[PDB]
Amino acid sequence: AFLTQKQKVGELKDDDFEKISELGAGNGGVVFKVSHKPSGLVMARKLIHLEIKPAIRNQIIRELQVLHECNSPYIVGFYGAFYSDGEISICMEHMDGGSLDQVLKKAGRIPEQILGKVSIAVIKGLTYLREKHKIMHRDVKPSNILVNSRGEIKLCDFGVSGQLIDSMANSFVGTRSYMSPERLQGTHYSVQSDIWSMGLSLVEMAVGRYPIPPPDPMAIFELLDYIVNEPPPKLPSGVFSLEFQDFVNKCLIKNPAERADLKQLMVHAFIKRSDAEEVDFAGWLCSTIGLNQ
Amino acid sequence: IVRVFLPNKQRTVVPARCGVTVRDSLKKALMMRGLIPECCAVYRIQEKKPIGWDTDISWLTGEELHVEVLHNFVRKTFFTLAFCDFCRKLLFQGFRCQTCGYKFHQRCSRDRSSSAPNVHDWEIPDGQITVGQRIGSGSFGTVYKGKWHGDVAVKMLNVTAPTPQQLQAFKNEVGVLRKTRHVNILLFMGYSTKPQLAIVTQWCEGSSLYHHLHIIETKFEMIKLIDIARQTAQGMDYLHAKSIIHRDLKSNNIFLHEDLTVKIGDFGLATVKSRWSGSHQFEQLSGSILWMAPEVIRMQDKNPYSFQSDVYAFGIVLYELMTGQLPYSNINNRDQIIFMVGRGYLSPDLSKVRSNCPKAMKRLMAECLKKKRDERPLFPQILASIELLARSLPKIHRSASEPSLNRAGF
Amino acid sequence: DKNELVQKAKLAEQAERYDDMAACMKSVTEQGAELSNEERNLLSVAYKNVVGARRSSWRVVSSIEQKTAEKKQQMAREYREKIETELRDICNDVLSLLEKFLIPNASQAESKVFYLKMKGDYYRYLAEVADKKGIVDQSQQAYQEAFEISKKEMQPTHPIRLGLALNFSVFYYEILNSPEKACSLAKTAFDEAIAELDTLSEESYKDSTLIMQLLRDNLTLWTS
Amino acid sequence: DKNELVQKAKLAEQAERYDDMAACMKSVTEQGAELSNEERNLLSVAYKNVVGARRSSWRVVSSIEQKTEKKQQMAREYREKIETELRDICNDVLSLLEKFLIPNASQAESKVFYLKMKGDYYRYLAEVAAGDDKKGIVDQSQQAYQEAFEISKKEMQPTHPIRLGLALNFSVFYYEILNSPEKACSLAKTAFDEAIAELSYKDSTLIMQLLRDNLTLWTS
Ligand SMILES: CNS(=O)(=O)Nc1nccc(Cc2c(C)c3ccc(Oc4ncccn4)cc3oc2=O)c1F
Ligand SMILES: [Zn+2]
Ligand SMILES: [Zn+2]
Repeated sequence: AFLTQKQKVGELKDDDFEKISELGAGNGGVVFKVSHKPSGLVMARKLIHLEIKPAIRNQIIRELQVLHECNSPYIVGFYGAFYSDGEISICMEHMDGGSLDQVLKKAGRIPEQILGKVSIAVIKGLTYLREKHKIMHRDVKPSNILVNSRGEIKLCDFGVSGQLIDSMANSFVGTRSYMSPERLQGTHYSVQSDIWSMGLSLVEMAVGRYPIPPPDPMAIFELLDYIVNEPPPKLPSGVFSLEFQDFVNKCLIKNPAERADLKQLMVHAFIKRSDAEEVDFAGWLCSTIGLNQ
Repeated sequence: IVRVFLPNKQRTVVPARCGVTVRDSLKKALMMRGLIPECCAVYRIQEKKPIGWDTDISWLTGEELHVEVLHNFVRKTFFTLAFCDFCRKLLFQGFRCQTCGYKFHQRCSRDRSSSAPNVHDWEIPDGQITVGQRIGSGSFGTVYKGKWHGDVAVKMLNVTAPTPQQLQAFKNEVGVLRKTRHVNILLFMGYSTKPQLAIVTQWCEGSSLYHHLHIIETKFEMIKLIDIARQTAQGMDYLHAKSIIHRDLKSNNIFLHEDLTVKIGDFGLATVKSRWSGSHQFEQLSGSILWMAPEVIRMQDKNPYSFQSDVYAFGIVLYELMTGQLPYSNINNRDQIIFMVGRGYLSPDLSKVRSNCPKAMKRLMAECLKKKRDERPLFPQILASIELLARSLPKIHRSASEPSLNRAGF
Repeated sequence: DKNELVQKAKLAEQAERYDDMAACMKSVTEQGAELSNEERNLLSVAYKNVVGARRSSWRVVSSIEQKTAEKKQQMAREYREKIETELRDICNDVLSLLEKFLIPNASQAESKVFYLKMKGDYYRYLAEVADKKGIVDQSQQAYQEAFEISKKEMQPTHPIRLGLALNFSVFYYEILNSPEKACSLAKTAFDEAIAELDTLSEESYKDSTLIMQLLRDNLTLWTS
Repeated sequence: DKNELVQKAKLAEQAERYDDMAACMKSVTEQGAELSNEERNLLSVAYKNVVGARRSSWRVVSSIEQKTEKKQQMAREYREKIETELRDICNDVLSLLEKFLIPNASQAESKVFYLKMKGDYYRYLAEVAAGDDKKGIVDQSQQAYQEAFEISKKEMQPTHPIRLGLALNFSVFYYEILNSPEKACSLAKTAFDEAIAELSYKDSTLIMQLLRDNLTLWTS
């Protein structure tokens, strides 16, 4: 019903693009936007460079084409990537809202009435990734959630190449860490990690404050000491509904034994309560970003 | 059945019995790993609680265990630079292990004393500084190939408008650090501070050690793999005789030319680092995490560096130098490397080292990568044990042979 | 005579004065009598460092020749030969000592194994140094009957057997250049010692273990 | 030929047999020709090892000689065999020094080292010599150092390597032999602080640490 198409594009080379401006300054990669004369449509130019073995680099680019079959209105579509300039050019959809990293830095805070809608999209966008492609996001962070002024919110930057998962793991330094304790303690329990990486990410949206230094900056290593040594943080009450605490606290428990499965995360009343009440998202951003229609 | 792991995560199910200790039972699988049951440690968990070797299997049934490591001494009298390795004195006469190359004094395990050894402004102005092209990146900046009466380099950085008292220290950092005249170090023409702040260096052909050990992978033999441990420790002794911590020891910064001349750059800069977000010395973790000690990853001190944290950055360019891979190259993560390196749970596995690596080094590269800081040797000794077995290589250029007896009496 | 000559080596070993205890152990075994285990190994200990040092030197001396006109190249040639003459004579001293007195008076099995073990080892040093085929062959024989008598008496973890197996393996690769024969016997002696490594004598506990890890170091080097 | 002499030692320089080159450095200057730096360096390194090998052999057997009596008596004649070589080996240089080396010094750094070399070689004899010849040998190095030590100040840098090498040797002579630690510790600091005040570099710094390492021991 959404009618997504990417067949208009042709051959992609640097001489066929003319730059316009920069979307913003990211953490791991820096996001641009460019004009392509044949296609015409604006694109998101994510340039990350890895000085690696060309065979290893070539092994990854061919695997970047599996993004074609991971098509949905929940995950950002893939225009196409290619090797040139010595850098890897992961072109993506140009969505006018950047991500919800700018949104928090501009709007200051995000109300509970919005979190209910976005939690519906991601929990099914993740489900589109697992139950179909047998892989999960592994990078659930707010700045990897592209948004736009068309009333749509979507995910991006999951693990498309197990080689570039590690080939960039020593190039993605960053300063904020939402990784689960199970992914840091020394083993992998991927089935339950992405829930935590979403549970902590939403607290960064509800309150807008990075909770690893508890509310009621730390060194880049010191955050992980909190993450994998002492009990997890929890959302403030009062301005947030108590039944919303029934949702987040089930997504922010260390031990996966007490963690609720994804299926359990749709049998809850609150997740089926958020969609019961509607929210406008066309004029919501246009009244806080200055954009139109 | 009492399953036990091994170094390199290997698995063996030793038999479960009663009355006979783990030592000789485990020794079988242990000794194909070349591990005497007197030197290793095994763990029982009720994190990792060590247990010895005199334990009967009756209490150990159905338990998973790990195997982790924790000397035949001839006499000798040392006729060149030989530094003791139990109190790190200067050694002239004293023991030495036949195979593991580790020398020490019996005294430290009417007496004599020591003696002699067996001898053997000025800132680059703007305009003339020809700003180069796109060159690349790194941990804190970028190279720009300059064109002014020769070959030079230009850098950029991350502090834009510092306080006036910061900039005068910058005139003093160079004064401390422009005096580095050496053969292992490229010349420092100065810097350009009228434009965005820079640190001007030279430019070298070939490439670094990371390119030679992760891209082309033209792995050499010990005649060159110990020369490189020489012409890089020497360039890190002059750098520490006068107390300029490199604090940037990367296999990506050891730029050698023609495969003969070894050059080192991109170091210092405690004013550009230690960002003056106020007027403090708050340093930041910018770059990789392998060439960093546990306490430089931790940053749990205001200034956690040392000349030792330039030695834990030497083992990583040495544990890379022998195997040919890179350390921690199997963990598909970022924050997991940072947590364990900072914590002390995990350290690079020495099983992946080469099969022809000299055992004399196993007591050198393991020190340059120890978890603590009050143990790893300072840089003059690093140039000592690497001069020592740079020429003792023709003596040990063969296969093995039957060694001598004990000759040790206590 | 012997008692003093035992001490004169127990005083020239401690001070790394080898050539004294090379020329005083020769004088305690030409007494014509049997050797107990005490002065037994000191006789091997004495020469091993004496004969080894010039080999340890000739390896270093010849390598510089391998690190290179007509004048500079010549200068190593005379000096390396001067090592050869010094090394040839010291090798022949024990071989003459072994053949004339030691081997015929070898009363016990492992002693008979030991002195034969030296004989091949000693020709091996002449083999590496250096018609020339008689030297390499006689080492092979001296090893061959050394190994053959070794299989019978001693427990199969004895350092002398493994030391021979470790020794005899090196002769296969470094002269004949047949590592597959070397790999198998090194593997065979190593692998066989695994099963027989029951409770073991504390005296040989340290010495046998030191050998075995070297064997794997030969194997793990020989795998490539 | 001078090229042949310098080369022949260098082939045995790393061969771990040091008697052979020590036996050819004597022929280097028994002619009495002028000495450059490197050959003069090769001349020094030889006998320190040969004496050191003998001294290290001298040291250990003395411990057996100091261990105790039927067994211990074997050491004494064995011990006296060592110095008889050691005294002869050292006296070859002293004969060489007092015939072709010392009276042929030319430059500022030439005179200072040989005298310290002469003093230490006397000290090596002073390590073992006894009787009326004990103090006679010890005395002949008192001026040997003193002659050079006063030339070091006026002729060569505070950080020039020989002075630190001379000062370290001059200082150590006071404690172990002369039984005079106070003249030593108060003397190392003078040379210790002289170089650090106005502080080709590796040789310099190792003597520096030895100066501090000896000062700590001398204060123990
Ligand atoms: C940080 N956690 S981690 O799991 O250890 N590491 C990584 N996790 C995820 C990812 C990466 C790296 C990575 C990036 C940066 C990426 C960017 C765009 C992209 O294209 C695209 N197109 C459509 C939809 C969604 N993406 C695919 C991508 O695949 C990747 O693997 C980790 F390096
Ligand atoms: Zn010591
Ligand atoms: Zn050892």
